[PDB]
Amino acid sequence: MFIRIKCFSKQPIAKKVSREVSAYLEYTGNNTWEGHISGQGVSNLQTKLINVGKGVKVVCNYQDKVLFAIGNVAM
Amino acid sequence: MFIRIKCFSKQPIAKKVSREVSAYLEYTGNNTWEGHISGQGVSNLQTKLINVGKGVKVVCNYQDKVLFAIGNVAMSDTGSVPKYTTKKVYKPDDSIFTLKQGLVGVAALWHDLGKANSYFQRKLRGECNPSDPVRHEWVSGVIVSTFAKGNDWLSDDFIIPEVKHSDNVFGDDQVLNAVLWLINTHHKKGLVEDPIYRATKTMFTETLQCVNVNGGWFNYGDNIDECYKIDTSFITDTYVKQLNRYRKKLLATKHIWFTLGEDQKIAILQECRVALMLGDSNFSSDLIGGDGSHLYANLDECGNLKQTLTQHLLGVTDCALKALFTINHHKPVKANFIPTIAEKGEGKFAWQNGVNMVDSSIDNMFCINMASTGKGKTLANLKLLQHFGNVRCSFGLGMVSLTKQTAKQFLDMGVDYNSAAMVTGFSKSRFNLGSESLDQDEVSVEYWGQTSSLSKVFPNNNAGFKNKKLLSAPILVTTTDHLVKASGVKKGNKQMLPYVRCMHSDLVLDEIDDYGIEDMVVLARLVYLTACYGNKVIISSATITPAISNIFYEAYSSGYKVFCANKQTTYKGVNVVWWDEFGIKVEKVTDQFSNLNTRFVNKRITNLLESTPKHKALVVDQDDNMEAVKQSITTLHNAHNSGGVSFGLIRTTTIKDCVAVTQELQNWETDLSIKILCYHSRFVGDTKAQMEEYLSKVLNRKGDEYKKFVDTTTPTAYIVVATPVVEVGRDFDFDWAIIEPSSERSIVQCAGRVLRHRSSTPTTHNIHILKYPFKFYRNSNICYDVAGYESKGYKLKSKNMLDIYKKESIVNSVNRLQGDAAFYTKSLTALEHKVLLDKLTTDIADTNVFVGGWQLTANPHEYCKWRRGTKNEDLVLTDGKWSGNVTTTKPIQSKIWRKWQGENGSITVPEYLLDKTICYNDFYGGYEN
Amino acid sequence: MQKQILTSQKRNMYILSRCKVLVKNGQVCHLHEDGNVYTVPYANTVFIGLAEGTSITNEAMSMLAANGVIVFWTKGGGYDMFAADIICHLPQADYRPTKYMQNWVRLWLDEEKKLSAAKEILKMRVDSLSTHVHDFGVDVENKRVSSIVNKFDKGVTQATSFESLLGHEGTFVKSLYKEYALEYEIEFKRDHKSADNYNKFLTLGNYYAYGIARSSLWALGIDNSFPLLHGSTRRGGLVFDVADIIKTSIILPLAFHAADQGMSNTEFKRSCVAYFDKNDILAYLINNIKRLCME
Amino acid sequence: MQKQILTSQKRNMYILSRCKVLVKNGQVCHLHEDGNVYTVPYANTVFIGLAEGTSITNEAMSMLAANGVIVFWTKGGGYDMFAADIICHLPQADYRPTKYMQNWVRLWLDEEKKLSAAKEILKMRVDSLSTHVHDFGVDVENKRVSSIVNKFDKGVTQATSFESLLGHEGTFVKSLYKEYALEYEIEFKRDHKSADNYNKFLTLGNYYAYGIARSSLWALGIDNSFPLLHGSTRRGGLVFDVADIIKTSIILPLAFHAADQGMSNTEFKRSCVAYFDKNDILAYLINNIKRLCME
Amino acid sequence: MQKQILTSQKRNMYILSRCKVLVKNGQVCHLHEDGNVYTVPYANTVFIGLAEGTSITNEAMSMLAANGVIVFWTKGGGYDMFAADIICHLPQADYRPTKYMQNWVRLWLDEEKKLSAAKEILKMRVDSLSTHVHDFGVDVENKRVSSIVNKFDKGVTQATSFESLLGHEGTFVKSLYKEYALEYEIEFKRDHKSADNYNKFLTLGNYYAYGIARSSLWALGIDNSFPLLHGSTRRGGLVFDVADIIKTSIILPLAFHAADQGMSNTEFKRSCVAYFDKNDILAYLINNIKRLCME
DNA sequence: AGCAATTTAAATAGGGAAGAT
DNA sequence: ATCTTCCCTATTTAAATTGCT
Ligand SMILES: [Mn+2]
Ligand SMILES: [Mn+2]
Repeated sequence: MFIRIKCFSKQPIAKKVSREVSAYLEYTGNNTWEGHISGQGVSNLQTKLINVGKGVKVVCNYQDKVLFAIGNVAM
Repeated sequence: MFIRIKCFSKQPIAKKVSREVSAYLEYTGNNTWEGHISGQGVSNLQTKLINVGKGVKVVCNYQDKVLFAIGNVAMSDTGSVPKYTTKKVYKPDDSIFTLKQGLVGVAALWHDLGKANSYFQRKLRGECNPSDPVRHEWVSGVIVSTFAKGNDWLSDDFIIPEVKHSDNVFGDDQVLNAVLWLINTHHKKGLVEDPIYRATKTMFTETLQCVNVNGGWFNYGDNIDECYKIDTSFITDTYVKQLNRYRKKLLATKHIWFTLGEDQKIAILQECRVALMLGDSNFSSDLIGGDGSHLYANLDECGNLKQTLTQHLLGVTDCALKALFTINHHKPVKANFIPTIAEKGEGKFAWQNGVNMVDSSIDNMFCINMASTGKGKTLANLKLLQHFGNVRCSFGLGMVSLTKQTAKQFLDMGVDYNSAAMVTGFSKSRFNLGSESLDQDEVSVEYWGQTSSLSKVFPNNNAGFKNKKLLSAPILVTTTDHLVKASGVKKGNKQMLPYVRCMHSDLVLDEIDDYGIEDMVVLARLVYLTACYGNKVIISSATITPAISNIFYEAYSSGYKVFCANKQTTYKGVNVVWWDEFGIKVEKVTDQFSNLNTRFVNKRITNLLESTPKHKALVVDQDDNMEAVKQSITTLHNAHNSGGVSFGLIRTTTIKDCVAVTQELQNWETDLSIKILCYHSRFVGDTKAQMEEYLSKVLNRKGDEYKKFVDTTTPTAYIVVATPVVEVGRDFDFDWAIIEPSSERSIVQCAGRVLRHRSSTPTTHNIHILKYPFKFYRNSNICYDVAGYESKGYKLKSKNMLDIYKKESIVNSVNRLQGDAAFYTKSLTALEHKVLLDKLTTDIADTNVFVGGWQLTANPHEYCKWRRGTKNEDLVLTDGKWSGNVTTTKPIQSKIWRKWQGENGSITVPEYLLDKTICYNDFYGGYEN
Repeated sequence: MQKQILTSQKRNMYILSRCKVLVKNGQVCHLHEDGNVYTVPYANTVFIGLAEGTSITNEAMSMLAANGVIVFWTKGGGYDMFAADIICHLPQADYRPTKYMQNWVRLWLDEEKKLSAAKEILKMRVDSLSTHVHDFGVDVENKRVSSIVNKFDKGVTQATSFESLLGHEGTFVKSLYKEYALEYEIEFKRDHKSADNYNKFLTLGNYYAYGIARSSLWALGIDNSFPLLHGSTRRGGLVFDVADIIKTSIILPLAFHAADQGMSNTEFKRSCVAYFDKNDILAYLINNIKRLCME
Repeated sequence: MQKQILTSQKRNMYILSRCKVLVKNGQVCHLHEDGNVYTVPYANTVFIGLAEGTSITNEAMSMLAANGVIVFWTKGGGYDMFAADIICHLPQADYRPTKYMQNWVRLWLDEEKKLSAAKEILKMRVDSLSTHVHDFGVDVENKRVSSIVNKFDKGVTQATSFESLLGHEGTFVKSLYKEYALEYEIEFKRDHKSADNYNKFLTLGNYYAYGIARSSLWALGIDNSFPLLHGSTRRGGLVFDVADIIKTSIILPLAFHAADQGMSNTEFKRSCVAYFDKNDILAYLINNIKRLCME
Repeated sequence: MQKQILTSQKRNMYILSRCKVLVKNGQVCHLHEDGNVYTVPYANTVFIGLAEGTSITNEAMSMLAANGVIVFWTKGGGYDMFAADIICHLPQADYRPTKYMQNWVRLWLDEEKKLSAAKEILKMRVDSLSTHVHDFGVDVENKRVSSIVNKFDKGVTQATSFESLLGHEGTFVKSLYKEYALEYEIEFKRDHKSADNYNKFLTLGNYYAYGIARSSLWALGIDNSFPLLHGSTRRGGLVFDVADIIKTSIILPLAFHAADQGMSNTEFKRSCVAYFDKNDILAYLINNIKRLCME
């Protein structure tokens, strides 16, 4: 399953969210990751992206359907 | 075509490039765009992304390969988009870069010590002759040599001593000698007239001790005592500390200098000299304004006193240091990933998949592309360059029109002007008429491109249009004379631009056999210099002689030895890639190149021989070549014609020979309908160009479009009498050729002008070789020296072509490919091979190819002159009125098929024929009447 | 100035919905009410349709028309039943090539040459079918489609008028609508006003092929007031005549697949960009209409 | 602001600037710069124009097109239009090219009406010269200018071929150029590449003439691919042929006055559109094209 | 601490070349010798590899091992025919499932059981061919490939000694490698010290299949130090059976396709990721050793 | 050697005002 | 009105240093 994470956060909440999601996907770049990961591993990524704290800014794109959007996402 | 563009930029240079990149692609967020666009859309996006200003940080990916990278963005080595890049990555025993820094800094603070004499002061103020008796570089060298003989020159206080006139300033200390040669040759190299010295001197200092003041510096010599009385006003704060820090830098690094080899020392000192002229011309170009008086170096355009010598020396030092830093630490701008190259070749281009047998990660490569004509050699060269990654190359080609042809191939296949730069440095007035909008041709000079970071260290921000196209080109499709000056020049700073060009770019030299022997020597010098910095040389010549292929490999091997021992890496050998239309072979060759090369040559010969013979040549028995031409024209029209219409090429040697054959054939009474053209090189701009375009469109036989450019309805003999201008760079297809013999490569090339486009085999004979050259009736001692490798040192015992050539022979590249040194006095092919191994030998000599020790001198640029021709004055036609002793005449109007008139332009007349009237004519250009 | 991209080589197409289109730092961008400003590649855009709740400034039209982007609106006569006036502004500030108008009107005025040209454009329907095949739907080579294509060609060969032509259209389109519907296991009645996806995706693809057809027309200079098909239900002009070349080959299979494979409007829109640029349908229609006018 | 342009007889080409056009209380209005709303009567206007600083919305677009009020996007001034759709006979009831368009096509086709219409366009160009009398320019009733006028009249009336008409048209145009050069004390030779005031002012005035002729050709549905004098391969040659009528009568004296007083380009634009509004130059071109095409 | 991601659904896949592998600010990354720091997704990485000029640190290796990423070092081959020695750090701090090792031991110690497992694993490559069929290269179900795998199955069925298995192994490898050579029209000889792209792509795929095989064996706790196939030529461990189950099905056609299309090594890395991810070759190998262990 | 705290500073985004068309 | 340029405005990222394990 091929997903894409886009981050639009602020430092140091950007620093820590980049630290956390860069453990799961390849860094395609400019605070945007893309890679292959199972959907229940995607749920694991969701679970510890929620627990990582507030002000956090993550959107997902499985194909292009928004698999999960965290925060008041601009899109 | 689906691309993705990412931005690394700070500033609002992440903003005003965003307008243009958001005009062409959709925004995927986070300063990343991604979408579908055409290749012309890629070209437009490149052109308006680069022109928008400096600091654009753009990486484009087509599928997963990088399309382009704007700027010096590191981007991708393996993965793409790094995190933060800060400082202090490797920090090695750099050694030789510290050596070049110390040499350039020590010499550049001493390069203009010799302007302090009173003669240079009154020269700048203007009360004496502006030409010095002894040049100031030699006076500064005398200063440094006297200071070194007196005090310890590496760790002492400076103080300029009382200096006298010294004939030689070169001693034994290798490093001092390096500093002295950098000081003395910061404007021009010393020239050695001595024959014994030119015969014997090989080493670094052992040749440098023969560089005296009489080699150009000692102009006239009557005011020597004033030229050596010197003031010592340089002793200031910043000059003394700069001299001390650079001298101690040299002191600390000169321990690795003695561990270098001769080849290293020569190449490193060439780099140091190039950086020193770069810094000197960079500081001499700009106006600094301020001065501390009492001493001066340069003059402005108004002749006022500017650039005092202390700050002039300091400015030349820092500019040369910065030159060195940017030329030694540059990741150069490469071309786009052309997507029309990387797919499979189909049919007759199917051999171009040989790049899938070459390693893509080799640091060096020496391609010998022995593929035949019509197979797409230059496209295969671009494919081989793109197999290793992004392309950065200099396509150096002979002729303007062949560079135009390769540029048009590059344009219509996949390459735009953001990556390509066609350079022809004459500004010819050959324009395309008929329809400007419906042309789809005529590759021009714009180069939207991308300006490299090396332009800031050149004088006055490089130059205007031409040098920006030279230096900043990723792919430089150029005439070759913009590249052979990299090996060095007599006078001036014309070495630095092709030197810095060939430092960071590959070199692709196509059909090197058409060059002269000294031209090929300096081209292999360029190959050695290109290999000195790890770049890859692609040679593309089908009719290669083992001698040539060998000496080019040995030049590349010496260059790769320089590059291997320069980065302190053990030399594994050269990745030689033999290539033709039947296969490829990639071998790591450090020794035994000859047996592998001859085995590939024999395999290519066996792959050429079982194919059908396309050129059967008969040497005629008729002694007199005039009536031999007559009988051969009659025979090959009666045998080789397309329904009564035949095309013949009378290849002769020289111009008056061509007009003699033309004037005989025009007055020749026969039942054949002969229609005569003259196709030599002495023609006016208009007339010549017109012949070219007509001939290219009538001898095109891949289709039947020519039936409409000639009268093929009536049985007609269309005869073109031409000199060797037809056998080089012409895509012509004749039905048959009658060849006046001058050299065997002329025979092979004029065989390549017969059935070049068709595939029908001849039945009886399609080439009739003349019994003798026409110089036999003028000089029976030597007749093949004009357009041939016969000469005064290599004389054929017999001039009969029954004795020196086969009577019936299938003419192909096999006789040139094989290589025979025995029996050179009674066969043309072995005469050719002999000369080629006896001039392009593995020695250094003085006019040779391994030149070592002499690169320090001006000798390889004086005695080995690139495009060595005769005096050549130019009689110019101005609006129908000729300039010099020309006298227009009237041609015979017997059989002229096509005659184009000319009004402007110029004709190139040798000074020998300037004595008499060249008698220009509309049909045939120059003759003796 | 440069070549400025050939309009056959533009790949991006958009139909924006519920937004304010404007220029912000020289950018064609549509802003929604949530504060999101999405840019448009205006030098690579084929068309920008504007749905309900849309609005566009002057400068956005100024630098879309300078870049050759056709802007239409999906309301007014955009109910698609009458198909009278879909409000479609073209960039006529650029002075178009003229010769396609000349050969087009030479054949227009001549009614027999118009009839023959209509037959060629009716044969372009089955040509489109054969050229543009789909691997997620109806095989073109099965017995029903081959039989109905043969019936359509043998009917349009012996055709005499435009009233006879109007009828052949009824047959082809209606029965291709139906043949897909029976293979997609759906009782389907074509209705522009219907709510099911099989019709809303079809109307979205109708607007997309409208934009492709109108961009192909304007490219050559051809207008819309010169249609080849005249009939009572054929109000709309030449843009629908060009567009219904690629209903049953492109727009209808994509719409049926989308509805059956539960795509959303956004992904159907994208599937339409993917098919219109992968097979290069704009250059197909442009070259084929050059074949239509020619002499 | 709000600007009225009479075009044919009763319908008015409204030009709206710095305003937001939308639907208020069920009918099309626009909020202006001063924060005051202005409505538009549907009965008295057919052409409505959107100048600089202007945005329109989707339901306003739809209701304007459903009331027969067909909208175009123009650069500020009202005579530099870059975006519109094609005039039909009716906007909702049918889709047919206008009678004017069809008449033009037929006249262009048969060689005799094309030659007669070429003679007539030059007759009305001489009429335009006299009709639109300026104050700063040369006297049209002056003996030299009247001799040039009668030379052109004799040459057009006695000619039987188009290249003769091109030579005579060039002689007349550059003879008026020479006359205005003799007025304003300068060596004037017409070249587009020169950077002097007279040549570049005449060039941008000619571009304004091309814009207003393009609006006049669009407003009767006349397409941009049927030139009378210029060749068939000339892109947009009919715009140049119609703008020729007012190039030497209006654009040339205004441009020479503008280069004589030496004011800047925007106030030359306002002088050109003031002369267009005051004397109804677009309405003159509309009636000119009606009299040409109706014959 | 959650389910820690199971190994068979781990997806990322690298061999790092000319870069020192470190940890910045939380994540494992690699820093090349130009300043470029690329992050490694250690929670989803199956294996990393280390080529010449690479250097990994302690806490980076810890974050790979505690997450469960098997790490090897590519160089070490020094013979003329064999991929000699690859050094491989097993994450043993994660305590492994046990009874699969007990089952592997009870089949390893019994000689007739090891021979029986040797039999089924030799036809496992035969069924790998049948299941994993590429779109390019050869077709598996042609007459030549079916004839050679039928001769291979007939010979391995009647086999009774491990040296007969080694001989039949050699004829199988010669048969496949040469048939692929024939298809891709090249002359092929398997030398690990060759500059030809079909060879070093095969060694890169050797390293890739090595990493896949240790991740599959470590996911069930199986050591490399129990080779069920052994010999003088075949001395690498269990990795040289569970690695070359998937040469002639996955790697060797992919290596030949990558050496035929001829871009750089990175497309081959990404193609190995794509095929090991799309068909779930890691989970396929794990499930095959699963049905091996309990039978 | 990785990191953490914590400073320091360069830059990015936005809003208001004023000047153009 | 729309859009642009520029000035606040401070909010927001990247680097830099350095004990601590
Ligand atoms: Mn000097
Ligand atoms: Mn100097």
